[PDB]
Amino acid sequence: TAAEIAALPRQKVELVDPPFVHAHSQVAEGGPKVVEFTMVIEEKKIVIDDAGTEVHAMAFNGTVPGPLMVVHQDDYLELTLINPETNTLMHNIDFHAATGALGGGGLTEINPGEKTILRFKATKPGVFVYHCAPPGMVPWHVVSGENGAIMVLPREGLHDGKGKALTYDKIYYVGEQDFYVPRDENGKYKKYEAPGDAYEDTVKVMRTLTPTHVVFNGAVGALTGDKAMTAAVGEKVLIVHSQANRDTRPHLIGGHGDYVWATGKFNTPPDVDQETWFIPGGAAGAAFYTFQQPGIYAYVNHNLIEAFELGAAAHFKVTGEWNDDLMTSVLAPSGT
Amino acid sequence: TAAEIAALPRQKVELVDPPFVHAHSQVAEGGPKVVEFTMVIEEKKIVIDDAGTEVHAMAFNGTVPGPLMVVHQDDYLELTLINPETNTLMHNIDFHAATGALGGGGLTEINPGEKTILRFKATKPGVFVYHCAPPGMVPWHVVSGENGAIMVLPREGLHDGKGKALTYDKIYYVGEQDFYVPRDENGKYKKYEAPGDAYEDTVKVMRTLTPTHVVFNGAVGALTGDKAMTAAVGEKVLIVHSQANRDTRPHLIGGHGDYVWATGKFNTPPDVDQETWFIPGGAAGAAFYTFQQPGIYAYVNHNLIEAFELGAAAHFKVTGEWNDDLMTSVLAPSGT
Amino acid sequence: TAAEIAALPRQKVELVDPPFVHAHSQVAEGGPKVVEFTMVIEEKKIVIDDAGTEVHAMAFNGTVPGPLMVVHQDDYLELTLINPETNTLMHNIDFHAATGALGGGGLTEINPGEKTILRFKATKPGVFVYHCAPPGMVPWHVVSGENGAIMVLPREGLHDGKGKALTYDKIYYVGEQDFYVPRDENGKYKKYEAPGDAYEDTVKVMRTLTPTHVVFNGAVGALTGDKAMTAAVGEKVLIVHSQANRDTRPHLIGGHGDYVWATGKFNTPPDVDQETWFIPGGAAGAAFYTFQQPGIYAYVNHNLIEAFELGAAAHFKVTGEWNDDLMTSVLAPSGT
Ligand SMILES: [Cu+2]
Ligand SMILES: [Cu+2]
Ligand SMILES: [Cu+2]
Ligand SMILES: [Cu+2]
Ligand SMILES: [Cu+2]
Ligand SMILES: [Cu+2]
Repeated sequence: TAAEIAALPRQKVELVDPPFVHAHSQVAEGGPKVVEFTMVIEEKKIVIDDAGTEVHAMAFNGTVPGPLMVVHQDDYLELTLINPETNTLMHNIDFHAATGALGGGGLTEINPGEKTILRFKATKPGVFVYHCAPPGMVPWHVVSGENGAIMVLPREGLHDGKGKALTYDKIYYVGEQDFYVPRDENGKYKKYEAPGDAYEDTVKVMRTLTPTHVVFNGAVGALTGDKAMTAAVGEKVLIVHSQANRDTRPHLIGGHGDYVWATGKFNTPPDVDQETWFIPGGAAGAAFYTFQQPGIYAYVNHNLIEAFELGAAAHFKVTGEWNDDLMTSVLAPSGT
Repeated sequence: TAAEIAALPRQKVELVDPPFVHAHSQVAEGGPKVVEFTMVIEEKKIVIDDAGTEVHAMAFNGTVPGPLMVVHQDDYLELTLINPETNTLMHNIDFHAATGALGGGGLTEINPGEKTILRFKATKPGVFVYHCAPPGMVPWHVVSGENGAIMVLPREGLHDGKGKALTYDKIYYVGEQDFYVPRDENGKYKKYEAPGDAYEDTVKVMRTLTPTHVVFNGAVGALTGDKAMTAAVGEKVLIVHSQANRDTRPHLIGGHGDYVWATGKFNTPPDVDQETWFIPGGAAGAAFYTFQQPGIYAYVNHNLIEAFELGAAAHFKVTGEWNDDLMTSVLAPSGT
Repeated sequence: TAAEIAALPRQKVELVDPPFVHAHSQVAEGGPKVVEFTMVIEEKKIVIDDAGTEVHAMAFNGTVPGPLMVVHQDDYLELTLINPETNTLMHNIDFHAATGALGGGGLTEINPGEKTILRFKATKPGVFVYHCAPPGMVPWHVVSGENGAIMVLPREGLHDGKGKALTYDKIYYVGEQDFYVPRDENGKYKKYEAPGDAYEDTVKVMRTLTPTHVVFNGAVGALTGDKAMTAAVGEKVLIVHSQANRDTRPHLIGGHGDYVWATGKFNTPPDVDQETWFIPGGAAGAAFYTFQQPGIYAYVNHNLIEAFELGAAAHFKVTGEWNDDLMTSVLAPSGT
């Protein structure tokens, strides 16, 4: 508890752009420590589709979603947040993992040219959303990309229902984002000089509750082809997914969610053998799967219109040998 | 079972406008009893926002949502429903807690000037939605405010997964309502003389499946500022939330749902350590939380556009001493 | 595992139009077998409402949803899929129950005039969605009716949380479908000659994410009146529900879901005493209920606007004697 006791081991961590996850250990290597992270909020224009649609994003570390921070239950997460003097807005941060002052948002308001340091004890294990929440403009900052997630691993690592340890070989972080880009009378998306010039039009669109794009990792096709996530037959993978503003229903086409903490909380036992899971807006979830077959797999939001029309689909390229017991073409497409 | 056996202890209860809950005991004080409630349906105009938008509501006891009725498993809930002769429509009631005749709706159709008495055994423990369901106009009455909820507490009170008793100090009831108010060619909401004059326009809006307002307790800001819910550090609070027509994803900004019966049923173990929970349209849920930090907390539907743009946000004013172990500002917003 | 070992008992099954389920046994009668099914995809015009709205459906065995296939855990499902030479499009199939090649979709692309045979081991118990998924046109084929579901029963039948066997007397399959029919400037739905002529307009509607109709069994009122599902007081019924593209929240008006596998997976314990359950788009779920009272019951998607305005409501006609202990009208609607 005491302020003198918090002078515990400190550990500076360097973050790695979504979606790889910075280095960490699944089983806590020692006792509680103060884990240090630094993030800069960047207001910048990004292209969200193959047709050149520009968006004035508000991005932690320049990415959409912001990076995944990983700590263990009972460690203290100390974050240094910086708001560049070139930015035009005040920003703060709300960790769903934190207890108090609006997720930390009440203690972190910084205008262009300032920085602040917030520390909180990660008391609850699970994956949680974090995002900017400026008074009067909460929705707008969040739907501009300003959100991400953190993982508070139990000190002894992950397990299933009856305490059986679940260790993953790889971990990926998929941040799903809903964008509301305005259009002109000609149906062509609009461009603006500064973020603020877009506020009014953007809000008229937000109110319809219908996004124009729904993307993984900031852009349509951001995680496909050359940027496809990878694994091999036999590897245990954990996929952390988050949606700060609206619902999503992840589905691994060709596979399943062997263990899924749909609510993202590790003290709540995982659902098993899932085909499609549900993550409500404002939450993060995690699914663990062991690959059985090689090939490409499509990871999508199972509202297939959002997946294939709006932009919410990613690829997994898996290597290994085919298993004919699991599945096999008895008669390939042939004339009748 | 027998009709002669139902002549058990009777208990008349007086209801208290949402969202306080009428007096009751968590642990059933004795044996089964017949609990008596009386409600009047009021057709009246209400203002749902700060810009003066009028709605012809259909409100149980004059409120939106209607009051919370609390009983214990196996008690009989006897309700006297009255439809004032000044009303213009027939109304009935459908308790999701009841078994038979369409939730009781088939046995309770009353035109202006009538009353009826329905009794049912509360066989299943949990929170359940109730609402008017007149044949041919079900959606319309429900989205006009005519819904509320009841709680069927286990005879021995609430508990967590391993039978550990969970006793709350306070209980609040948040009814979330989606309104579909029509607009004229000028984008200005429309006013009508009688509820029926609005039916046609209202339906054209309902079909878009997009509400114009989503409010807690009948109006934008109904539960903020002076009307903020209260608690103190250390108090155990139960928040019952209900949505009779559409989905919501509650989130206590700055806190969590320590135990959440997302499905609202007490025989289904609660999820623990939740950041954001999901309640499907047509259901009620409950979250139990012990306050750890003082300050204001925002209770919202985590689709932040519905929260901050459409009207779905409430406040919690908590008193007590700040805990710097949980969270602390190491460096307040300062120049860089 | 071995190819020689797969020469096990074969069993040809004849499918029965939704929603009756082909004959089967709840407890696996022997050892693993190769269960054989045959389906033909039919491109045909269907009327989805009482106002004569035509849709160019893509239907397995001529129905919307396609039939329910039932097998046991570890059996092999061998499906012969045929694409009539009169059809105009290529079609394939994606079983959420299968592991590999995109649910089998990568191994089953067939143009008009072809057939193929795919086999997969049903390793995971639960209800799963299946649907066509042609590259470049996935959403469009699915929202045209091309989806259905299968059930992989545990070898020893269904049970609740503590292994207590749950045997059903009847089983019904409700497939919920969201349709996006285009309209002309006059608000009147449009008709087309061939499916392809509709593609462009249909997509403009899909992007709004708002269906024009949401129906059970292919049409508004498809399962009402003369086509009402039936049961009697005392019968245990299992209702399998599926939604391949969007969310639904089933509710049995007048009853409950005694045991509900909302996620549709049998190794994930069921939630009990449900009023309204949630099934995410891209998944199938199942609810078990024992009827207690006679009368009509409405089975609906609890977003009452989709239920009563868009078309998502079915009937259950139950016979037996009324139980006055559960519910009783103490004072019928009378003057005040
Ligand atoms: Cu911001
Ligand atoms: Cu939040
Ligand atoms: Cu009414
Ligand atoms: Cu209802
Ligand atoms: Cu097809
Ligand atoms: Cu699928």
